Amino acid sequence: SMTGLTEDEAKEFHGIFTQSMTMFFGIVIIAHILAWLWRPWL
Amino acid sequence: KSMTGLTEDEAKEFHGIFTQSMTMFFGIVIIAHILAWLWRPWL
Amino acid sequence: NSSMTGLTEQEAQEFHGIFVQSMTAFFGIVVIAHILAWLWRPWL
Amino acid sequence: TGLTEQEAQEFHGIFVQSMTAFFGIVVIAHILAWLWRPWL
Amino acid sequence: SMTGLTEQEAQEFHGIFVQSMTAFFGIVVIAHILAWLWRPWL
Amino acid sequence: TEQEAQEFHGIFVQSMTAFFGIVVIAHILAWLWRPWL
Amino acid sequence: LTEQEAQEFHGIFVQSMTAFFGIVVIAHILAWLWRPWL
Amino acid sequence: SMTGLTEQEAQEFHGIFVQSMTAFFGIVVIAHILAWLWRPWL
Amino acid sequence: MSAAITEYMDVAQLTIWAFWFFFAGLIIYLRREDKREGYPLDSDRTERSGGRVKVVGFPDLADPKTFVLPHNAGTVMAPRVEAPTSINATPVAPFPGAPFEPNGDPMLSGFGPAASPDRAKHCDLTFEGLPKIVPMRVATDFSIADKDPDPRGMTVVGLDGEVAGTISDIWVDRSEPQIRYLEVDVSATKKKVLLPIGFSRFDKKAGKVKVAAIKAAHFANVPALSKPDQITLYEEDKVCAYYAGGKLYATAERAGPLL
Amino acid sequence: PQQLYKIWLAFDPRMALIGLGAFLFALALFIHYMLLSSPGFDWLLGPDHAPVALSAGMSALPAGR
Amino acid sequence: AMLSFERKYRVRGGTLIGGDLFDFWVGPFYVGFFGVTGFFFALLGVLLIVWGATIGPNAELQTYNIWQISIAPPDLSYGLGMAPLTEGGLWQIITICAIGAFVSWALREVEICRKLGIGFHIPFAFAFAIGAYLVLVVVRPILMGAWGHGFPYGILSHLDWVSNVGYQFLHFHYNPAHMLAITFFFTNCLALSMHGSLILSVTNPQKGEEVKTSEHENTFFRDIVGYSIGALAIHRLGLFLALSAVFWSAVCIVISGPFWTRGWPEWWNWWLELPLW
Amino acid sequence: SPDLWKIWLLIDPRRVLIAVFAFLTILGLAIHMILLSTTEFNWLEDGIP
Amino acid sequence: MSPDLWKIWLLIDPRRVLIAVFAFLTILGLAIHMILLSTTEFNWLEDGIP
Amino acid sequence: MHKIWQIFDPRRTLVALFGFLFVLGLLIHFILLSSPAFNWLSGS
Amino acid sequence: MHKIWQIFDPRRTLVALFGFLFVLGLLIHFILLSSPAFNWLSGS
Amino acid sequence: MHKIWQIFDPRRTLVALFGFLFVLGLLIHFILLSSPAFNWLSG
Amino acid sequence: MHKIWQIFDPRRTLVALFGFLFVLGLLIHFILLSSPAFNWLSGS
Amino acid sequence: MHKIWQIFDPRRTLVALFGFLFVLGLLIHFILLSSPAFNWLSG
Ligand code: BCL
Ligand code: BCL
Ligand code: BCL
Ligand code: BCL
Ligand SMILES: CC[C@H]1c2cc3[nH]c4c(c3C)C(=O)[C@H](C(=O)OC)c4c3nc(cc4[nH]c(cc(n2)[C@@H]1C)c(C(C)=O)c4C)[C@@H](C)[C@@H]3CCC(=O)OC/C=C(\C)CCC[C@H](C)CCC[C@H](C)CCCC(C)C
Ligand SMILES: [Ca+2]
Ligand SMILES: [Ca+2]
Repeated sequence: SMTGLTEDEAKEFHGIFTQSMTMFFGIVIIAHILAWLWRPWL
Repeated sequence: KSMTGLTEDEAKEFHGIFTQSMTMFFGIVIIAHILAWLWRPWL
Repeated sequence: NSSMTGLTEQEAQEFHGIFVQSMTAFFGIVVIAHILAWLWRPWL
Repeated sequence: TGLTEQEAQEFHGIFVQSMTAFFGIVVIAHILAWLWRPWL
Repeated sequence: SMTGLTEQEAQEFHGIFVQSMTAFFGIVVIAHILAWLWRPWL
Repeated sequence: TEQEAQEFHGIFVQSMTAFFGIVVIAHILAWLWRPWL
Repeated sequence: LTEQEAQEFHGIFVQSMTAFFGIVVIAHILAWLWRPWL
Repeated sequence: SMTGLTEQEAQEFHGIFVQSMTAFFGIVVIAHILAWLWRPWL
Repeated sequence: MSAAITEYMDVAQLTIWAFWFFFAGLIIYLRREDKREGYPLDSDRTERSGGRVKVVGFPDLADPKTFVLPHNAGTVMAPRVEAPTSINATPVAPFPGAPFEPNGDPMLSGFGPAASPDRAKHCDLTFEGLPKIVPMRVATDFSIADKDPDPRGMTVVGLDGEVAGTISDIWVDRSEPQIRYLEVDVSATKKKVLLPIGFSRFDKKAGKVKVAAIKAAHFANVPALSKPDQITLYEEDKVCAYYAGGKLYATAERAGPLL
Repeated sequence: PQQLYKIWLAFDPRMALIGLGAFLFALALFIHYMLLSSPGFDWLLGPDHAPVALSAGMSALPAGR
Repeated sequence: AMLSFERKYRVRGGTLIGGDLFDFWVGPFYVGFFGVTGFFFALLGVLLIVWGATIGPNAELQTYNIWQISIAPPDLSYGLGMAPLTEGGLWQIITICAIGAFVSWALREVEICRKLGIGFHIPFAFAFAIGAYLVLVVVRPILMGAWGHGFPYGILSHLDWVSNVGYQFLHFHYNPAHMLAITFFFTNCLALSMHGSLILSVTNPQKGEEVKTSEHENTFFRDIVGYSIGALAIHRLGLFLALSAVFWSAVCIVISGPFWTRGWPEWWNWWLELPLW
Repeated sequence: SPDLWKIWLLIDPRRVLIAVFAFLTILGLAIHMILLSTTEFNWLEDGIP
Repeated sequence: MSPDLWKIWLLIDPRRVLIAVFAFLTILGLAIHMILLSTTEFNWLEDGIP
Repeated sequence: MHKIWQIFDPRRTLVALFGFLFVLGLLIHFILLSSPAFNWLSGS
Repeated sequence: MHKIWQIFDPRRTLVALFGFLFVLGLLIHFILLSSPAFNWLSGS
Repeated sequence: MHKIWQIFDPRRTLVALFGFLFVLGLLIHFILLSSPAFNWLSG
Repeated sequence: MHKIWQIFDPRRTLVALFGFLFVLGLLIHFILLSSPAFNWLSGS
Repeated sequence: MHKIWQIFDPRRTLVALFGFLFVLGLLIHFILLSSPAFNWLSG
């Protein structure tokens, strides 16, 4: 609206954003479980 | 008429080139790291 | 309109051909120089 | 600020729910931290 | 066509440029042969 | 004009050659003073 | 420049140059007599 | 021609200059003779 | 709570890194503020691309900022669009980065040092709405300081020391009392022209005004006013630019070089 | 030189005399100062300048690398 | 490249040396003859600094850490003669290149302002900083007697040089020209802060208000301190303070050693030995 | 919040992308450097293997 | 993983992101090489081997 | 209280709040690091 | 892969590439000259 | 390879090339003068 | 080879050439003075 | 050759040459004073 974006475009932008965050927060979990296997910190 | 001026059939072509041009670079990186592991492993 | 830079397809293919030929000559010279340098004294 | 009364309704409605989700995450993290090493 | 030169003028300039550069490289080759005969660096 | 672009070479090249000759004379005398190579 | 007055300046420029060089050469000869450097 | 000095004014001024400089240089050379007599620098 | 975070890091190192981050942000902000006048740039890259690629560099431009002018003079946006113009010159050589030649008669050409934009066609105003720069014939409450020459009746001489007229009136500034212009009554066309103070030297011994910008015969082409009691921002700029052009175009020896 | 009087047709004598006088005075001051600095030609020390001799193993300046 | 209103001002002529040989623009820059000379002086100076870092003080203390790279002047036993390249002649060559580059920059500015038709205040002001550098590396070493009195070229080492030179006089705060220069520097900083604050306050008023006029600028400082200096006079004063600071700093450094070889507090004894007290 | 997507109606979606990319890159660099600063997690001078 | 991701080139222009990524990759490569050259273990020039 | 947004700009408030929360979290993590009893990157 | 020249201007790309390559060559030579192992002016 | 002069203009290119060649020659000579094994001014 | 002296001004070229030669001569003389085996003033 | 004054201003050439010669002489005297074998300001 203010930023020149309609509602129907905002909905699918939100969907794609969520689907990208899912993969980004999925790969980090693998990285952190490998790091814990390597050298635990807690 | 989006905020870049690229038509619907132009962003598709740019993406199609971009994915391959990045995959080959990553493959070269993978080969270089496989060779570097056999030289002086760090973990 | 025209292309984002103003070059047509043929005018951007002639440049690509000359560019890749120059790059290939450069890389061949570099490869020969590195082979000679390794024959001089290795680093790994 | 050039906002109508009804425009200032759903914004608050979303704002409170987002804040309370953040607070729930904070509470879980703090309970786990106390289970790790208490500070009192 | 950004340099304000046509094909013919570019070719005419390039001929003299390449001839001068070749004449400049010959002297360098001779000087390096003499310097190698003076005190080899390899 | 045509009377400078193609003619003024005839004096420029002669002056350059005359300068190089004096340079060579100086270098020969310097070598006879103290060789470096 | 006009041939009537273009080397008339050169005519006295040459003489001034020669006069400047004569005393320079005399000074250098005296300096070599005082303490040779080569 | 540039500085607006008539061919007589310049020729008049040059004589005064070339006589005053003569007197100045005579004074200077006398001073240098005395100074060399005092303590030679060569 | 101590001064050593780890075996190597301490507090005074984290503080300097935080300062560097803040400084990078501040530099980006300042460079974005710098780009409110004259962008996007005019280059060959834009025109070759058929007006498609716009050259702004990094960072890009900011959202428009509004100035409101007093006495209902209007509103001006800090980043705005302006109409591309056709210059009065012709390139010396076709390669990029080459200079231009001031086609025509250089003084009356509007190019080079004798160039100016087109400002608003209204007079600058005071806090009460009066015109700001006016002659002393209407600012009667003004006066010349004591023990000072009072340059009325002084002869004005040109670049070559030839008289080109006499001073007739003095234009002052109501808000800040100082002299902004001199009025010269040219004795070659029976006209009156303005002369900025920045281009005149006061020879108070013999009572003269020296104008080293243009010669005596050039005082006949100075741009004129619309009304004899006030001036606008457009005309002031035109008058100043005409004199500024003489710093390069006055004589044949002023284009250079020394050797 | 024969016709040197033409040199005053290009340079204004009124400025030339000022410049020459100023330059000559500056040169004289510089040369006097240079002599005053030198250890051989320093007349302010007096005609009867006798520096102090060192009778024993003494040195006016400390040693330095 | 060009601003949207710049093409009107790219005119031919106004050069000092060169004429039409080097009269062109390279990107946004104007080069000219002095542009070529200055650029290549700077390039050779940079390359020699990098080579001096490559050689290092030794083969063991050589390092590419930017804080620790230092190129040092010769020994005091060489006097004013020319030192070997590895023992301090590289410093002398780099000093010559730096002087050439600075002078070329100033002359290029003179050419630019001749082209634009404006005054010559900017190169004139730059000449003061150039003169301060020249006093640092040319005048003081000649008066003292050796090139070894110059400072080393390094980011952290020239601070060590400043500290040791300062402590050669046991208390450098008591240097009077030093006090004058410091007063000018602090006053310049204060005046700059006030000029910026006032211009921004007038140009960016309270919300829902129009741009302020010239009377407000004078009224503000007449109501704070009882006097206002004006729009042109504030720039006059800023230039005056900024140049006086540098002039008095050059005076303060050129009298330390050449004209005074004792502690700086002792210099004040003339005041304490007056017969009044 | 099930109607959170309207946050894209007020903030332009072509700036959050750049901001998050730069923020994630800088955060990753900072965490890698903090780990390198320690003597327990430094993988370049740990002495293994 | 979001097949319509190609729409991302309608938001940000490709040319400036290409310039940015090329500069960033060059800087990162130089930094990593210098960091490795700054350590005793991985300095392949001063290791002495072979 | 749903009239508070008639005074404060929602966008400005959200941006400032996110920045403030991020800086506060960073500060608290660093303070915990500086305490030898809570430094988790050392031994135990 | 010849349509890249319809996005980038060849002249600016060429000047930037040549500058980067020249600087890189100088940098590598200086890095090699700073180590006694590979210094060919005194080590060879 | 003769259309390069339709991309680069001779007037600026030749100036830059000559300047860089001169600076490179000076750098190589200075590097040699600083290496005792190749200094030719030691007798 | 001579097709240069048409828009390449000889008058402007001579000044630059003389300056270049003078600077080069000064540099070479000072470099010779920096070496003890060729310094013709201090020696002998 | 003698037409060199057709392509050069005689006045400016003299003004520049005199300063050049003065600076050159000053430099040579400075160099001679800095060599203890040729310094004449002793004894
Ligand atoms: C200390 C123990 C391990 C180690 C433990 C971890 C752990 C735990 C993590 C990493 C992660 C990373 N490590 Mg590691 N890592 C080690 C040593 C290294 C060394 C080295 C010189 O030895 C290098 C070069 C790296 C490099 C990396 C990066 C690949 C990655 C962080 C980049 C980032 O945050 O992007 C963020 C910036 C962006 C802009 C991403 C945005 C994504 C967008 C949507 C996609 C566009 C492309 C984007 C620009 C790049 C995508 C790359 C992917 C995010 C991977 N690590 C040591 C050996 N490392 C992190 C990771 O795996 O991230 C997935 C992570 O969680
Ligand atoms: C223990 C040491 C002593 C002390 C010993 C000294 C010594 C020794 C010196 C000073 C000097 C100064 N001291 Mg002190 N000083 C002390 C304490 C102080 C204190 C304080 C708060 O206590 C202050 C405020 C000062 C302040 C000052 C200034 C008056 C002065 C430095 C400014 C200057 O000279 O500008 C001069 C500016 C320049 C030289 C800039 C030149 C730059 C030119 C233009 C070259 C271009 C730069 C670059 C190449 C361009 C390209 C760069 C990038 C590629 C773009 N001192 C202590 C007590 N001080 C210095 C001085 O007076 O020098 C004249 C000086 O030598
Ligand atoms: C010291 C004991 C524990 C520890 C004790 C705690 C405690 C207690 C807390 C954290 C919290 C956090 N810790 Mg921890 N943490 C430790 C060590 C680490 C290390 C490390 C290098 O070892 C890292 C990278 C982190 C990182 C984090 C973040 C995930 C989180 C801070 C969020 C924030 O700042 O919001 C600021 C960001 C915004 C406001 C963004 C703006 C709005 C956004 C869009 C909405 C979401 C906000 C934020 C992103 C929520 C993230 C939650 C996710 C589920 C990760 N911790 C050690 C091991 N940590 C906090 C937390 O859980 O927050 C949720 C918290 O309360
Ligand atoms: C171990 C150290 C070895 C050594 C081992 C190597 C190895 C291995 C290599 C070099 C290479 C180079 N070395 Mg080495 N080198 C040594 C000592 C030297 C000495 C010396 C004083 O002793 C000199 C002068 C050099 C000089 C050089 C350069 C010729 C070259 C870097 C090219 C460049 O920067 O292009 C940058 C500039 C450009 C790319 C732009 C200019 C090119 C033109 C204008 C563009 C068109 C391209 C054209 C069609 C084809 C290429 C032509 C190029 C001129 C080659 N080396 C010692 C003996 N050297 C590299 C090389 O061979 O390059 C070919 C290389 O791989
Ligand atoms: C005199 C009043 C103040 C002043 C004025 C001033 N400075 C100026 C100007 C003016 C009016 C310009 O017009 C000019 C300019 O272009 O500004 C943008 C400039 C300038 N002042 C600069 C810097 C500068 N000014 C300083 C000071 C001051 N400048 C004074 C306080 C300082 C200080 C205090 O340190 C610095 C660092 C430049 C940004 C610029 C001049 C740029 C220039 O000359 O460029 C040509 C040279 C090069 C590009 C490369 C030189 C090559 C050398 C080999 C470099 C190294 C030399 C050095 C001796 C060795 C290393 C030293 C170590 C300490 C690291
Ligand atoms: Ca390891
Ligand atoms: Ca190895």
